[PDB]
Amino acid sequence: DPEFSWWEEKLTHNRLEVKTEAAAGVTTLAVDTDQAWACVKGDILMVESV
Amino acid sequence: GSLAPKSATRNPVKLNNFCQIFKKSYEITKTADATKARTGSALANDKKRR
Repeated sequence: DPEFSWWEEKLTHNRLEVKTEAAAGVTTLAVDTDQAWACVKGDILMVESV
Repeated sequence: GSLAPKSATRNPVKLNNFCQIFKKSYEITKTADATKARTGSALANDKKRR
């Protein structure tokens, strides 16, 4: 055909940003829109540093 | 005891007709010929229709 197409896919980290400050002892965190869908039960998340 | 009568005669009737030229044409671009499409090749379908 005079018009042709292709598909590309990237592999990326599972990175979340906490919008609302949470103190120690809080079991619920607020993240950016639709970011929590990637995570499921059993994932291990760790706070990152500069 | 008389003479022979005068003669008479007639002629046929002529009829005639003409011949007529007929033409039907088909056309396709070379790009569309190389392009693969569903419903088969366009050139063959056009030939059938015409």
